[PDB]
Amino acid sequence: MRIINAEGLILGRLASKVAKMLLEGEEVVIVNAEKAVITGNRDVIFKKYKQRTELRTLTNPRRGPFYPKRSDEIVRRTIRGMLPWKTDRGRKAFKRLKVYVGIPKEFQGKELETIIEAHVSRLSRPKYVTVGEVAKFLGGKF
Amino acid sequence: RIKGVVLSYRRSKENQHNNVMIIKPLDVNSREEASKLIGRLVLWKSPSGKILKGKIVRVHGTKGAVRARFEKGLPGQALGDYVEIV
Amino acid sequence: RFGYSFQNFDPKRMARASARDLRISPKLAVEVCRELRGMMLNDALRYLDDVIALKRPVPLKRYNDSQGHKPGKGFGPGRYPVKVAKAIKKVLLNVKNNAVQKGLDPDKLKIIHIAAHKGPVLRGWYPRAFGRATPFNEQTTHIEVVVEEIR
Amino acid sequence: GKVHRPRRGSLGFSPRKRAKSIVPRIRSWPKETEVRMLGFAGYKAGMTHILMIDDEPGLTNGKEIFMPVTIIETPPLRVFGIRAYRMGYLGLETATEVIVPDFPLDNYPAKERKGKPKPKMTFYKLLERRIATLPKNYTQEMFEQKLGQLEDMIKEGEIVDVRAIVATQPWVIKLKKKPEVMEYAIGGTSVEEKFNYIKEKLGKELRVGEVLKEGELLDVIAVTKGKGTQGPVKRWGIKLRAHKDSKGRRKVGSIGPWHPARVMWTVPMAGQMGFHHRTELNKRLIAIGENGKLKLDENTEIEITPKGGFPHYGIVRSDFMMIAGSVPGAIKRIIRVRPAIRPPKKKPPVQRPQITYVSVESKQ
RNA sequence: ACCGAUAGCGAACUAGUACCGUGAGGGAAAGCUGAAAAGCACCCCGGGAGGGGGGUGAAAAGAGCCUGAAACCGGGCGGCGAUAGGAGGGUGCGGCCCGAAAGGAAUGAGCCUCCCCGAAGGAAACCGCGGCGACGCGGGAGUACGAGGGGAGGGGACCGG
RNA sequence: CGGCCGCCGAGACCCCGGCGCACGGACCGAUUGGUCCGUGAUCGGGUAGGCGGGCGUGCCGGUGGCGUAGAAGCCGGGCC
RNA sequence: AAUAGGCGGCCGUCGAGGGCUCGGGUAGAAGACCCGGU
Repeated sequence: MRIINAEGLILGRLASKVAKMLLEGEEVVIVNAEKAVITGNRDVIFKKYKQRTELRTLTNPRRGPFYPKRSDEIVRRTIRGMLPWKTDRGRKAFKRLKVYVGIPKEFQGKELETIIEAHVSRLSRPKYVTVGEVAKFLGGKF
Repeated sequence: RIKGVVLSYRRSKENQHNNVMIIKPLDVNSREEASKLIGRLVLWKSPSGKILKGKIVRVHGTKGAVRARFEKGLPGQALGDYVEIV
Repeated sequence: RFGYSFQNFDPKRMARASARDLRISPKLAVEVCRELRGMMLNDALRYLDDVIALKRPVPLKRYNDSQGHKPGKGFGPGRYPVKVAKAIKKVLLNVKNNAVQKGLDPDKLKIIHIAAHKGPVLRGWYPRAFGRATPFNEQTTHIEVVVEEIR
Repeated sequence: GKVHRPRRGSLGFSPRKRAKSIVPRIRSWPKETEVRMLGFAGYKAGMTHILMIDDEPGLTNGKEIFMPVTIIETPPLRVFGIRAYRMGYLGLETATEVIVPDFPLDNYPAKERKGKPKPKMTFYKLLERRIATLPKNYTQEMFEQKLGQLEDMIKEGEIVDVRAIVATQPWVIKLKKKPEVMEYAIGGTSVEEKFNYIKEKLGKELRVGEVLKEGELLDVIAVTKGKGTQGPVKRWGIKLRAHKDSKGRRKVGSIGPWHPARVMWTVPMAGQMGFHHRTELNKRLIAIGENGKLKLDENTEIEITPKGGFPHYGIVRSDFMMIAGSVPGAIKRIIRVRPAIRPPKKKPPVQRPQITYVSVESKQ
């Protein structure tokens, strides 16, 4: 298995590579989901995520899009968006993913990898908002 | 004897060729290193133990992938499975 | 109907019986046979007695439309086909006699094969509104059974 | 919009399904500093009325007013377990729990039926009617060793909360024999003090007088009375159709428009009515009795049970509470009470008011 | 050189019959045991209808009778089977199962090893040089490889379907 | 936005083997037929429609046969 | 709740724990649910 520290990584650029790995057949664990960043404007990012949360089926709430509001679930769904979710291969690939916030007691003392292609040093300016802040705005637990 | 992973078939966006597979050898990450494997055999072991045999004929892309031609095409459950070169 | 659907019948170890043109429900006959299959002869006879006395529901797995459930586990639709139980009980007594005559211990007889089929239909009509005559038919049932002395 | 009216019924109580368990659950607890058990349980006895001098703010302050009351009988609870909670990834998790070993029962109302002596009940015999699988060969030494381990974990600091597991005693009031098991939170800000409180009360009896304060507000939790399947007119209060309607009158007119091409979940429909889990807030505690009697002026005490007994209920024999108003549930229903989780800014003083009359006339 | 029981006259037969309409008038369906009834004696069970033994017959062809298809229904067997989406199929292969005959095959199958030629096409290591760079140019070299076409050895039962 | 460098991608284009068609040629079979050779980058989708060959069914005149050592018919399977 | 959860107890590698049957409703269209059963 491979463990990735999502501290200071671009959400989309981390998710793309993680999904490619899941398809290739590696076990992946993202350990610091809340610390990932999203570039852009705070107000527009919050509005987009609030609208996503508000999406629902009028006829029955038990079937509408259950878009996430936690940091780990946000990362999980972002990765799921880049997989053939409607195919058995894609489902099996997505089943090989675990996302946690903070370093759980079972992962201390291990080698935490990093994605060079998705580090925040690439950005010209640090105009980004963290997934933790997005979750706090949405009203998630953490 | 080298180790590899099956990536996919040789395909367009909506067209698939069932006799050619894309293989990623373990520690080959360039055309220069992948070109040394042309002509070698690729073996895929079925769950029941049957062996399917192909040959490397060309390099694919520039990241070290290769093309393998199989007389009997792989079943598609080999996608993401692990094959053995020679 | 005379022939049986059993392949390897052995006259030395097995006995058989049947009933033809029974005027009962083929659907309920099939349902009861499904439950009787694989049981010992005495157990099957007691099963039929309980069904006739209404002490034990028969579950329905194929023909169970608009059928209420019953108390206990496994229910689920169930009912009490008294007429089917009576006819099948008579057939089971007949096969028991056949085995006894052949000289097989009645306490070791296991129902190895039991089946029900739809036989000839007796046609009838009933009057309805607007000067229309409509089918009103009886569906008959064939029953076949062969038991084996287990060891 | 042409004519507008508020929707029929509330969507905040859906699904309107049968309650999961007949024993009510409590999802939230009041935040308090006093180290005491937060709530109590009892059995519904009945309703009466009293006349008292009002004390809460309003126009009718200091005046004699009529107030209905619900009497609920509250035999003492047996504190027999302690449970510890740690913090998990997604929420609280049960670290461990420990219960006292079997002991003789000294409040079972045994009667010397001819033949054989008194039965000589003991605990773990009334409890097996609910648990059905209790510890075997359980002794005080191992019980104390388990309690010590729990205390050691508390000291280490992995225990974030502690709760007390209690059981009712219906056999005392001769209502039934099967007990009911619940767990209650404790007030305070120190887990060690809460644990010490529970430990001191382990295996003992606890009474309403030792936990609840007369004159304070409470929240009542119970399962309402069952009504079975009911039509939309009674379930959601829809309007009856016109009297010329030849396809019925107690049904909804249209169950939706052409688009969306589906029946919405918000359209009133028939279904289960009653036997729902409900909570009512801000019920005042008027008085707490003892042994079926109420002391009014320290010179005259009256028996709360009306003449002829409560309808569909026996005679109150143990401690009881007099709650102001109505409570959900049927007669003999198990009802739980907790200190008010949402009291108003201005509330009545915490003390028994001045009662001038208590209705003990026949209620049947 | 007509049809062969939904055909041929409406009628191969108790057919202009049964039956429909007050009437004028309208008008069907329905052939076949066996060479010979030799058409099942006797026994057990069942209220009976029938069932099981045992007989007859070249063959039950058993009167519900020549042959006995399809649709439908019951059982047995092989495969799938309660987290999965497309008109129920197409291309490729992998599980599990059947494989006596008519297909190949002990005059040798799947399979393993070795040698030769080879169309269109076609690398890389290594070395020299050009470009800010992705990279490219010359030698390696039209080499390795390449559809397919041939030869030799090993093993001994599967390949096709 | 102005340019550049690699790679991937069709039944298109190139090569190998095979089929048919169009045209011309040489042979044999006693009626419309058969074999082979040569050319095709300048032949190979197809609705209405036109033309050629072939498969299958009942009966008749001939010819050669099969069948109670098992015809027609019917269920499953092998080969062309 | 497909990451398809935590905890104490009881049993298995004869057997805990149940269902039907019995007397009644804090329940009820069938099911289900609750109290009692020497």
